[PDB]
Amino acid sequence: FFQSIQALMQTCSVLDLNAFERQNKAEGLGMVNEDGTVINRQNGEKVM
Amino acid sequence: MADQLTEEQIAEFKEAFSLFDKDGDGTITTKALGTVMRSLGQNPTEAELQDMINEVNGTIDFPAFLTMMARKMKDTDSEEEIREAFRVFDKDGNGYISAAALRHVMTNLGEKLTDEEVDEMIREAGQVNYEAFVQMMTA
Repeated sequence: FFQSIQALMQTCSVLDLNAFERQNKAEGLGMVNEDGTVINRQNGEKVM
Repeated sequence: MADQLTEEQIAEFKEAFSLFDKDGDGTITTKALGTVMRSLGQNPTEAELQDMINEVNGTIDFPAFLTMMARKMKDTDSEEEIREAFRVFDKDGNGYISAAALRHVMTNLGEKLTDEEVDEMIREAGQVNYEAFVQMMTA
């Protein structure tokens, strides 16, 4: 139980500058190029 | 995308491919594909046919023919988009949308464009001509 809780709480990620920059650059494109909408609901935030 | 063409166009292309590939194996020869395209009205030149074949045994399957035709469909869609961008200003009839008209059109587009983005687009390029707007959209 203690080992599982340690693994679970160590698995949790932390803030990453690269991930934040990737999220910003992805959000730079409002929608798809043609005949598509980039809702990005599933993606949400690339960090946290 | 391979589904750029309309449902009727896709059905017509599938029927033409089936007629050309009467053997039922799906593979259609280059001459048969060209004959089917000519029968459907999309008669391309020899150089154009060679370029389409290169972009896409000596036979091309029906999905391969659809993929090859998708390039022409995308080109037609791009031409239509360019025409729409050119005629956006001509829709009002003046042919030269003013700054207020350009801002209203940008707001109506709603492509995640803010005031700063609209100002940057206007500066990149005071009435905005239809040709100038088309050139700015093309970038």
